[PDB]
Amino acid sequence: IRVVGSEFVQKYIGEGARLVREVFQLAKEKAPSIIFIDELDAIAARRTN
Amino acid sequence: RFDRIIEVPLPTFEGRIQIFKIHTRKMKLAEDVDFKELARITEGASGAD
Amino acid sequence: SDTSGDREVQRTMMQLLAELDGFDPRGDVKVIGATNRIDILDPAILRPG
Amino acid sequence: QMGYDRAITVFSPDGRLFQVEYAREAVKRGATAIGIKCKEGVILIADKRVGSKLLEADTIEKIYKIDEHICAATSGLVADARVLIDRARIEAQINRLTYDEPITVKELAKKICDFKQQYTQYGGVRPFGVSLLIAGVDEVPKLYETDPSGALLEYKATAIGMGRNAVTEFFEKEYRDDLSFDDAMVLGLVAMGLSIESELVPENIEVGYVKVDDRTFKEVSPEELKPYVERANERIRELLKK
Amino acid sequence: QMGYDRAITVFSPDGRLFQVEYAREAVKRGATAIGIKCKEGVILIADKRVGSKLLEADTIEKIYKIDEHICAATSGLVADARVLIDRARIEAQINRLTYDEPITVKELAKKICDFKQQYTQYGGVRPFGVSLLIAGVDEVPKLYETDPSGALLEYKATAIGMGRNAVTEFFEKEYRDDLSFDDAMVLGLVAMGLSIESELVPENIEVGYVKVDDRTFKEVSPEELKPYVERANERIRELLKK
Amino acid sequence: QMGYDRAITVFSPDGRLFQVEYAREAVKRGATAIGIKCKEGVILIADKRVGSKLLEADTIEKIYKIDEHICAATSGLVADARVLIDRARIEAQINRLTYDEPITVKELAKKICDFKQQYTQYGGVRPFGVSLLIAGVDEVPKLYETDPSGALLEYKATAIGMGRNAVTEFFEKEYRDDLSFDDAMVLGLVAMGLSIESELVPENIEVGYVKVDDRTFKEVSPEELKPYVERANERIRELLKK
Amino acid sequence: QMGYDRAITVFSPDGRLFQVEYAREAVKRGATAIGIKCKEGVILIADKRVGSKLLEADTIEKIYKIDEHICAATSGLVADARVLIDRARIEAQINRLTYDEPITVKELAKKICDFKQQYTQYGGVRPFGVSLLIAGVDEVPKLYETDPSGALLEYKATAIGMGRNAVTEFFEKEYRDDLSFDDAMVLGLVAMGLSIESELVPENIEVGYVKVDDRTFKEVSPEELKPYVERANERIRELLKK
Amino acid sequence: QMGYDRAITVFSPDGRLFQVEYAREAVKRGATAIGIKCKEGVILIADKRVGSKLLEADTIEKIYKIDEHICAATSGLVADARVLIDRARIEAQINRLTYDEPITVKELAKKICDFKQQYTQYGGVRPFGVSLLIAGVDEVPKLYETDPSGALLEYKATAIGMGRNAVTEFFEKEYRDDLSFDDAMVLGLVAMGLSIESELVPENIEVGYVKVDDRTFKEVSPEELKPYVERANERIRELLKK
Amino acid sequence: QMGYDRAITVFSPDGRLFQVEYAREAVKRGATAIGIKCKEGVILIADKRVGSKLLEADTIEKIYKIDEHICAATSGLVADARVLIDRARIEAQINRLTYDEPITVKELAKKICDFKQQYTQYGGVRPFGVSLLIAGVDEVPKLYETDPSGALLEYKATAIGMGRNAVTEFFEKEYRDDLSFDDAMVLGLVAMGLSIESELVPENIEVGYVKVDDRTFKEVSPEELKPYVERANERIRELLKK
Amino acid sequence: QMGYDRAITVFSPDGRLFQVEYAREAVKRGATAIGIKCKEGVILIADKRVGSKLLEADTIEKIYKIDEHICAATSGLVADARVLIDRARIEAQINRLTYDEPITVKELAKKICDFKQQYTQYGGVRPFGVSLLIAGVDEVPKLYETDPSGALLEYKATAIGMGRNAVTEFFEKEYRDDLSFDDAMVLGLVAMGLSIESELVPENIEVGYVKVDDRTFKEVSPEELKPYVERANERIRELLKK
Repeated sequence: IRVVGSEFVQKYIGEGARLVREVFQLAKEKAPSIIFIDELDAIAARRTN
Repeated sequence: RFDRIIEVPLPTFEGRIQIFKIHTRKMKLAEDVDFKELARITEGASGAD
Repeated sequence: SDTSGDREVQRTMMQLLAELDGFDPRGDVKVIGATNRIDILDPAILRPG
Repeated sequence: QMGYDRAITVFSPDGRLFQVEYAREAVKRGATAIGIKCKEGVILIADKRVGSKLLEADTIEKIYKIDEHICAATSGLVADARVLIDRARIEAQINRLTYDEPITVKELAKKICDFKQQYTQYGGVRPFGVSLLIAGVDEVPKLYETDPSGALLEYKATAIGMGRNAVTEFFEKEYRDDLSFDDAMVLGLVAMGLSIESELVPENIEVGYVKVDDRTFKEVSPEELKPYVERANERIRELLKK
Repeated sequence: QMGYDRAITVFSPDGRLFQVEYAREAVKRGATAIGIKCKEGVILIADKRVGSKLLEADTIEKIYKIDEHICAATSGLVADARVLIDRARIEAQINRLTYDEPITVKELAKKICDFKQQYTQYGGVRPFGVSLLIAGVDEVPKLYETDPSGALLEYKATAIGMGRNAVTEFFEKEYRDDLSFDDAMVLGLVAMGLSIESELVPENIEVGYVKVDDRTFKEVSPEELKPYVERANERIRELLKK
Repeated sequence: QMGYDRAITVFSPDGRLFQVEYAREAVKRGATAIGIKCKEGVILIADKRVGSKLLEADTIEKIYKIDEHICAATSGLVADARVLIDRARIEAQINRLTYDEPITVKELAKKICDFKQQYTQYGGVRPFGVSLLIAGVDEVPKLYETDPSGALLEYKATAIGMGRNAVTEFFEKEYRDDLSFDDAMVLGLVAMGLSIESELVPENIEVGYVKVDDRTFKEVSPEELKPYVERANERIRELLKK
Repeated sequence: QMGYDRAITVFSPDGRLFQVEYAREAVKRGATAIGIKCKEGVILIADKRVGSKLLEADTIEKIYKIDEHICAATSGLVADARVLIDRARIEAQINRLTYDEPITVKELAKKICDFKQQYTQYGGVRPFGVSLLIAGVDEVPKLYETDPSGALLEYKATAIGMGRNAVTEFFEKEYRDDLSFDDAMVLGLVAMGLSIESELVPENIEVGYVKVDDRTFKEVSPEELKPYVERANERIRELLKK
Repeated sequence: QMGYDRAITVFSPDGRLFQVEYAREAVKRGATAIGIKCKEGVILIADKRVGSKLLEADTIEKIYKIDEHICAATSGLVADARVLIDRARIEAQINRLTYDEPITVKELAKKICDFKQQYTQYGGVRPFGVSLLIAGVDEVPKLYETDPSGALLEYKATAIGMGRNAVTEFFEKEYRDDLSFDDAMVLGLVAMGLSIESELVPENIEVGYVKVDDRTFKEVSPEELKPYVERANERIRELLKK
Repeated sequence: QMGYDRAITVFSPDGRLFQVEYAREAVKRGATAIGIKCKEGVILIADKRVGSKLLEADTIEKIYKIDEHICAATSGLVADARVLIDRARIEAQINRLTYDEPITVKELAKKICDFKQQYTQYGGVRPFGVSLLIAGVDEVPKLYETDPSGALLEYKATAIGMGRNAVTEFFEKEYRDDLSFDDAMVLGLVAMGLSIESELVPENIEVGYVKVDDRTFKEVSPEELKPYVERANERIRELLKK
Repeated sequence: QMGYDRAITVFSPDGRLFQVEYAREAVKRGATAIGIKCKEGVILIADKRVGSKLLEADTIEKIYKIDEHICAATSGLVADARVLIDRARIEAQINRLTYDEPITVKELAKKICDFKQQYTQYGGVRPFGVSLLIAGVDEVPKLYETDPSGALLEYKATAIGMGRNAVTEFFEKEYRDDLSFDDAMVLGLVAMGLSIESELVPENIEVGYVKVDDRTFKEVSPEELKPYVERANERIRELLKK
């Protein structure tokens, strides 16, 4: 399952989360399953103070 | 697509004198109305005003 | 989805993509196209697949 | 670009000071002052016009001698001008004190800019938000523009303030490098009238000048402005009413 | 919102210091003070309806002596006013000291403007939120306004404080330049009465004035105030009616 | 936000300085003190009741002798009081050093006021959150109150501190300029008595005065104090029926 | 968050310098010390419980000689104590030089209060977060508490630090102003036990005193303090049963 | 980024002083100044086109004479340029005062680099956001580039500013260190030609050079300059078709 | 703590100063250094271990001679420590200058605490981020610890640094006051062995001491070192079998 | 983390200072400089590789002479170097002034790290962010790394710049305490070639050295580099076949 990374994050958010739960659900329902998750640099973050 | 890009900005001092002329036509009487002094006072106004 | 508007657009979006893949490993129906702005939209047509 | 423009010390990420840019919009919140330099000396005219007749215009000054052969006009705060012109007067006199020779127009503008430069480095101080036009005749007429950045530019005709853009549009067309006193005074008056959008009266213009063949500052009197103001007004009306 | 009102060192990109414009609005929360210039003297009228009954008659009492031909009213921070009014006395006596000449009003106002600009340019300190009316007779009667910024303006009738906007309009109609001492004195009283929205009595103003002939500060006595009050109240009554 | 209140070098958008405006309320947090003027001199009364059994009944003091013929009260921080009155005393004795003349009641409060004005303009330091009441007889009695800004207001009877609201209402009806020394003294004790909601005891309150015959500061032992407190207390019982 | 505890110069809206009540808390967290004023002398008792036994059991010091007739005990940072005591000891020795007089407890108190108020007022340097107890006999026994802001409060008996609260209630009941030297000492030792919730040991207390008839400072030696402790343990145990 | 580029007192994770490098970006935005060294001397070529035609086209100017064998051209602010070049002049005469030798190019570049670094290292003040080319022949041809950083890089052909990109790339191919005096001159003109993306006119450029044979700065007049401009132009048109 | 840790001028709501607590953590970044006092002298053992075999083990050293009978060790910054201890040499010498006396170890500790305290008060500067161990003999052995705040604690078996936590634990159990110079020497080598969690050799550790019989500083040559470590090793192995 | 790298005065929660760590990141960012010590001298080699063939082959310069037998070479900001080495030279001369002795590498290192630390301490100045490897012969060869922190460390052989890690992993294997002088300088060419990963010519490295046997600093020419350069290259080629 190829999960797009562009679609992840918005300027105010809710749909970006929908696609995580969705492919998570789909993966369980149909195990074995390999969810390619590009890209962990549009949802990876660093902290700030 | 919309080939001539026409600025109609807020009318000039002369251009305002002419707008008062359009009005005067449908108005009845006036002889001491000085159109120019009217334009001068009404600096940066449009036809509607 | 919000049902009438979204389901139709989502469906037709898929139906486009599906068709262009499945009649070409090699030329049969060559598919040509265009888009005005491709960064105002999230990947669908801008997928490498 | 927030926070890199809220300091003086801080260059933009783009590189340029945008603080100084903003002290240069502060000029334009003043009133136009135009100088035009001619083959015969140098003429400085300024908008003496003020917001009510409670204020007397004549006393509101816009245009000062700095030496007896250099005059300057301001645009920007009145407040900052008082200091700068008292600096400029001190500096010309300081030149005559250790040399006995009246200051070069270039050198007065320079020294003014250097003063201003120092007040635009340090973080605990606000730079001089004004600009002067420095116009004199040393041996040759010069007509300088000091900038609140602290930069200097020589001109053949120039403006500062709100009227800056229009006056440029006027002299691009009508200046020539062979004009007489008389032509220059007319052209300097016409250019201002477009800016304020109004026909001139000597109770709203101030004109001072320094001639090559004299080299003493003089102010064109309300009486003696009149023949020029007839000629200037006719052109101003012809442009501002088609 | 912006760093532009949050420092006094930063010009807005609008080319305005908002700190100076909030020092500006420090003056308007002071009680009214009005100045009237006549050709026969120059007249400063100032509130003394300030406070309760638990407060003295002569409670501030704004029209402090600066020199022997110079008085000045104030509006703004009563604190910051005292130091500027004190600095005004010293600067005046300095003029007397270093030259032996009576203090030019024009130069005194210039010298307050430069002193107030030290606190404007520097950011480690703050410029006073007081407007003073510098008036006196050095050789001819004069009336100026010195701003929080420390900017020189010539006036011939003005107001400062909360009464200001009303009084500007009143003089745009009433003020004249063909004006006698008694009439002037009556006229400005008229104007004060609009400000306080109420009739005058000689116990809620102090009026100082500087004559030409005499060339000295004198305070008007309550008994002496009284006829001027009576004449003035006629117009107050009419104009606070619709 | 709002404020524009983290420095004094930044004016708030209302034309105030919040920093000075919070320091005027820091007086109200402090102990009450009451001033009352009569024509046989001016009595200054200060609350010496602070603490309970853990604190000594004599806590310093709060009604300091500043000069020989001048005393002042304090309200606001105990800490800020300590330093201000050191300087005040120095200045009062310094006037005699250089002139050999009694310092004027009006002028000593002015020079106290100038020290805090200084602290209103420099940003490196906070203004003192303290108010002194300046009571004396220069040769007629005068009562002033000094403010955290460095503001100066002439009073004739006043309260400061906790009792700020209370005593003003109380003096609207009660106060008059023909009370005797004794009726006025007693009226001062009632007024503190409303402030604290309690009957007084001469052992935990300190009273000083400068009379007109003497023109010299004196202080009232608790033994002398008893009859006044007694006359005062009847009216305080009358208050606390409501 | 606040921004009023960013710095001292910033008052809160509450009319409070928020950063100096936080210097106040600095005192509370440190170990306790009690001064007990009688008419037969003054007693000073202060912590030595501190650390374990990897420390010296005669770790130095809470009981500082200031002069030979004045002693002090501290809570808060003993960094800030180390410098504050250095300045206090020198401040006192200056008085003896330029007057040849022992300084009085009260006059000393004013000078160190003034010293603390310098850092309190300035913004570029933090205040002290330490309290000082100054107990002496100058010519009568006298006891002050010096606050971190430089404020002066005279006590009958006082403690500061951790155990303050326990002492306040305890002394509220038993302490009298007419106590003996023996009584007052034993009692403050009872009080010191309660503060740390344990029996005393003479290795966990350092104790000094200034006597009326001796006029000298002397520190009570561990085994000369031991019979006092021994009669005090009885009471401490009695009160820790409950 | 953020914050590692908004202050002078930081360092980024990369370890770059972006504050200094955005004052290198202020050089970078206007305008081309070229140095080209040869075995017969060193030639410093610079723009003299600035703005419209209302500014004079034979002054303002980048090439200041600094000594009688030293010249520099500038890029970046006109405000930094005047103060810095005056300083450079002074530094040249400091070596002459104290040693009575002509200054060397190496030592001068060392001094004006330290001048700039002093401001860099300190906080609360920006560095001069200018770059120069220091060209001279003492007894050895030298061409240097001094950075807004306070750094020193030796060159034999360079350009700073807007033209940097084009002129590095031209000189990557063309340059050989075996040029003649003439060959270097045309080649440097050809190079400035490409940078503004136009054919060069002798009336918008200035050339200075310091010869090996004479060992003087000589300042090249528009008349002598023009022959070399004719030789370059053929080159320039060929390479703007390519 | 979150905005009250961005400067040293702050106090936190805990009563703690988090900027000083972060400086104390600087000390634990560096290595352990341990001191012991026994009745025959005081013992200083410094870690001298190299982090790479390309270093030379004679500059990560802690031991510094300060007087002919006072040495001290360090943990914290290296940088801060060398300046801190060059000062402590100057203070010690400065006492010899004016008294002709070598400095008591108690007095020297009090002086350098007071020096470190001025770096904590000022907001222009960060504290010294170091703690010291000052070990000397004045007449009888003394061992004191400085904290990075400038506070003073007398100790009698002690450590600072990372291994401090384990050395405390170690001397809790093991250390008694019945130990000889030799017996105390071995215990400090064992306390260093615990903390690095391996066996020692005498080229990664350095011993200095001050004895009371010799009343001098000596430094233990590598030659005199081997037997102490050889005994220690016997016992360091036992804790690596727990 | 943000706000523990916005000041140099702010210690982080970990005891680290991320500013100072970012100044060490500045040293790694730059060009490489390697120092090698042997018993017959200490040989110091620095990268002379240029960005273009438009830069003069020797760019001024990578190895300074500080004393007569003391050199240092550079890695990190080249800006900071100018002032930092200038200061270092004056100090090496000052010791010759005041003792008439060549300074020792300890004490020159010491002055310079003390000078560093002072500007790490202050928040109004940021420290030098360059590391120099100071080499010289005292009684024995010495090689020191002065860190941007303000720490000195002595090395047997070392590296700094971008190539640092590569040359620390290299000398761990190869470096021994038997290396000859000629084989030492060669071993440092091998190192140098590893860092840039390109072969060496004598036109992209600069070697000076310090001989014991001469007891003087000498500067090795390219001509006299040539044999050493070929020898090292055979080995450089083998490391790039691995």
